[PDB]
Amino acid sequence: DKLNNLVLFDKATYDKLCKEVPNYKLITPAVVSERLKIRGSLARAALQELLSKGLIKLVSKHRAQVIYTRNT
Amino acid sequence: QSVQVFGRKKTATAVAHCKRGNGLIKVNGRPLEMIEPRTLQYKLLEPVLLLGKERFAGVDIRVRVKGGGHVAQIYAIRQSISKALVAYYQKYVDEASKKEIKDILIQYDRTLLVADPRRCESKKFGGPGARARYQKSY
Amino acid sequence: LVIPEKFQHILRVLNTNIDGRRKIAFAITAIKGVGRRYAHVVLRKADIDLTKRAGELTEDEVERVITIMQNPRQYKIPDWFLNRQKDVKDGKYSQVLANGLDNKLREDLERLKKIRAHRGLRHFWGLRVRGQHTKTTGRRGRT
Amino acid sequence: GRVRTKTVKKAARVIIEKYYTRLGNDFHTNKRVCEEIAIIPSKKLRNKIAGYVTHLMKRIQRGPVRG
Amino acid sequence: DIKLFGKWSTDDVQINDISLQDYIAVKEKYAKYLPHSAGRYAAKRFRKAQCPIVERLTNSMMMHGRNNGKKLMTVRIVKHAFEIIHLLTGENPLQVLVNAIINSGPREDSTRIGRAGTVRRQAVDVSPLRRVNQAIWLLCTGAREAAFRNIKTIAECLADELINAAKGSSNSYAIKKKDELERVAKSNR
Amino acid sequence: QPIKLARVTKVLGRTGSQGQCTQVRVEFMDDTSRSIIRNVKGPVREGDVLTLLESEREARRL
Amino acid sequence: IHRIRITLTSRNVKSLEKVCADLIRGAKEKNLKVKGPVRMPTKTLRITTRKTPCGEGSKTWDRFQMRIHKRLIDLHSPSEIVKQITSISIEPGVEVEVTIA
Amino acid sequence: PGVTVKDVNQQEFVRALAAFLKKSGKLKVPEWVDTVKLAKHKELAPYDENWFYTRAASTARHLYLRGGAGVGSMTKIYGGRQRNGVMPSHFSRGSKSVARRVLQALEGLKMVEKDQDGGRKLTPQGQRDLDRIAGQVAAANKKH
RNA sequence: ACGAGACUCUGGCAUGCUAACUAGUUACGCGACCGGUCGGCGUAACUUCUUAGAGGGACAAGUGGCGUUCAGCCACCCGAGAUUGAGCAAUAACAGGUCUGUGAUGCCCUUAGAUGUCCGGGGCUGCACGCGCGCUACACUGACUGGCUCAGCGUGUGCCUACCCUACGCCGGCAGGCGCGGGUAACCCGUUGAACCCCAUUCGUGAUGGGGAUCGGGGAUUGCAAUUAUUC
Repeated sequence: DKLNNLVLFDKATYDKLCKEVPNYKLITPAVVSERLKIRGSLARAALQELLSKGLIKLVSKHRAQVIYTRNT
Repeated sequence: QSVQVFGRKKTATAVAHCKRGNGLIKVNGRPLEMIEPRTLQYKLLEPVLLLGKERFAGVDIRVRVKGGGHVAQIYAIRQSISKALVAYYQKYVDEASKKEIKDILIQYDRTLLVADPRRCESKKFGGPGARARYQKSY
Repeated sequence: LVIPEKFQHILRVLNTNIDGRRKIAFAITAIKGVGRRYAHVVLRKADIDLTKRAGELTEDEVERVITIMQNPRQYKIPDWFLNRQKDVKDGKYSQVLANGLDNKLREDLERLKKIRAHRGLRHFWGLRVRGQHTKTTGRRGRT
Repeated sequence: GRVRTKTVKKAARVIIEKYYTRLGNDFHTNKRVCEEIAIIPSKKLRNKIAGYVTHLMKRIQRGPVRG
Repeated sequence: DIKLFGKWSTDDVQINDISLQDYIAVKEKYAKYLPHSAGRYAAKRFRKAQCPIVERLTNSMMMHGRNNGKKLMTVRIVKHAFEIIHLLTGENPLQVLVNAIINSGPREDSTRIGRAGTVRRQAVDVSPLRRVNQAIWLLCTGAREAAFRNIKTIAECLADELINAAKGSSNSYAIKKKDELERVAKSNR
Repeated sequence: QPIKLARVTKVLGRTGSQGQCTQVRVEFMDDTSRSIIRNVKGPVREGDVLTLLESEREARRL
Repeated sequence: IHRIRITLTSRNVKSLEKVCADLIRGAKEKNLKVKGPVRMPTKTLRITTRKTPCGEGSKTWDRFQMRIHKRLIDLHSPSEIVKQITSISIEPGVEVEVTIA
Repeated sequence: PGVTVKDVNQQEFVRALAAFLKKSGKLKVPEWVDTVKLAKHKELAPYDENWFYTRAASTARHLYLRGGAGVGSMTKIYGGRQRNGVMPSHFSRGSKSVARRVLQALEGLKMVEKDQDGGRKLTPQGQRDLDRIAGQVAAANKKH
């Protein structure tokens, strides 16, 4: 049907992400995009920023299948 | 020095020439474990992980692959490698080592020493596919 | 870092309200001339940040887009790439994207309607003039 | 789907009924003697006939055969 | 090595069926690493039976015709979500897998009897092979429908579907439709 | 509704409307003194084990 | 020069092979360096057609097939010997030619 | 014991080739990059803005693999199935104009040289540069 | 006895044999890499993968069981193969189709106010619904940037047969151009650099970028003519 998702930085995007997003045991672009209801582009940008910081562990990378696990 | 035992899979084929050397193996004038799909690398790597690297540390094998189809090109590399080692050992060194390697691989996989009998059946007329016929009018 | 000012969800190009929830280079496809590879070409020659989000696009960038797309002579893009190459009435090769006139250019059958050609008659009946078989098929659009 | 036609059966019966002494129990020898003492216009037919001849030799050793 | 994918332990497999293990068993030397050895198993009755379970279940991924014969995608899609499952669960991508299938396969079905029976059916025992094959299809169909017009992608529906099947939850399409068919059969006993 | 196992001893035949059931004799392990006749659905074998949900139910014989 | 080739093109394998064996034996009898029978890849022409004269019935396509075969033999010899060995009562239905390098 | 030209991931090897070339910056680009369709199967405009560099690196790699690849070989390397919509598709050759521009761009830059059999081959200096790149990228993660 | 089977063709095996400088191992600056991959060369060993010839090979043959212990069937050792796929295909018939293949045709209609090649001028590319043989499609099972590594069957420059498949240099988005053009063949196309995928921006759950299916405008090569743009 229709799914209206925000496509810009907002209050919800950055919050509950520094701890509570890696606080889960299973993190993927699908998991984050479902449990935050945000577009995968900004989610992947945040994930790349965090990986450049080096606090999450990558298992697989792809344009449609990326796998993350907690590293903090 | 040379056994050129070849190996077949569909219409594709692979020839593994075996010689006395450093023990390192080359395929298509290339090292072993960097094939682009990286999906069936262990499938062709099975001989090393089965018979041990020491059995593969006394023979230099250059493998050339030719035949249509990329999945047909693979599945003959490992059979050619196993057959090349078997032929080289039987021709040159002795029987017992080749006997042990062939017994171990066969107890693991029968396909590593014998070729595939499967081949593409012809297509008979009256239909779009090989066995299938056109849609009847009722 | 992010832009908290000027933030608008609408990019007004022809006094129109386009959906901003879509990313850039794809949301602007709604215009009758900008879209598909046309939009890609205009944004590639605009030399802007195509990796940014549509929300982070600034007024200056849409103004640059309007300036580049108003003038096909801004970057010497040949006439054949445009849809109005070899225009009717007068030989015209520039670009003007605007509502209320583009549909009249679309209404180019009336000129040939006045010439009562076989194409004109076929256009009169609303049939596919390119030789498509209309024997009994074509049940859509008539209920 | 390995039933033998009456050609193979009858030829084997005739060969066994005339040339018992020459043939044995190993198919690879029955085929050779059969192709020696008979005109069999096909290798496959000779193989089938010799196989049934070997089967008939395995049959007779355990007792006389009706045919 | 001898482990599946070089990471999955081969020695901590459990019998867990006492005498049904002969049709669900990965403990022998034939248990190879990459589940891709072409389609020579569907050439004779029960020559599929000796095949390890991982191989047949990754084979059963390719449906709908659009992705027919894409065994590379199937092996990648199983390797993914295997490297996930145990991770999220913790046991052994294998042991969990056998438990999940055993829990997702029906054990009693309804069949019509007689030369002209057209009113009632009768309850019948289900053979190992039939239930396992059906269960694998159910699991694959549940993965497909969780990846059809849904926020979840491939190589991920299988992981949570298998986790639910091992858990015995009604979330998975497999066991829920198993229960529906079981209720139909129970009303048809 | 207990579940028990019984070893197949003789595959009696194939029945069914279009044919989907294998009628087979199974000897119980824990008794070995009683055997029953069951029509199992799906490809079955000789000497294997079968999981019955009801031990008091038998299908038609012959 | 010592660069002579002979070309035998035909349809049947038996007659062509008998001719090739006869020619190779004859050229072996005289002390000649002769290259053996080189077998060019046989070409088969496939013609799937209508069986019925008028279109009616079922679509039965006759797969008419013609296979043709070619043998090339090189040999270093005086050309007079080549001519004298060519006319050795060759088989009917085989086309034999002499080619110079 | 030496270094192999192809012992690296060909994808990452060609990416290293592209990075090396764009660091060099020698290979030029033509004026138009928006006129050519660039592929008879393409649906949009290419989304690289730098595809000339990758094209040149890949074509140099291909000429290293084998020579003689003239005007008639490049067009069929990327040419392929062309969607005609409802019609069953067919093979279409690549655009000849851009392929010819690529052939002219790779030429005259001390890497591609003429050969007796036609087409062109790789000058040994370019081969030495690629071998050095391969050795460095092998020592980066494959020799540690 | 015919039909079935046998049989002809085709493939699963040939390190046994006859063998080529058109396709090719193994062979030293020449073209190069801190002892190693590189279709640019030439004679050597003379055939293993390459082509096609003689053969040989598989026979329910060897074991276990079932079987009126028969004809056979079901498993296993071995083996390339333990049911490869087609061609042909009988009595006797259908008022089946074909008088629009017949210069195979009978008998009525013919015998020029014709029932043909002549302008091709003239049409099934005409439309108010349903039956009748496929593809695109419904996507996060994939459209999608390209990194790519690989086919098989074969027609192919003309004793009235003008119509031929494709490389050097340049131009142009496209149809093509000019000099010799590579083709009596596995030498030429071509180590047929084709389909998906191992990755590279978007879509991150969609009516849109897929569905371009319906209307604008620009070009060439055989066409006396392409209007009802049939052709790219």
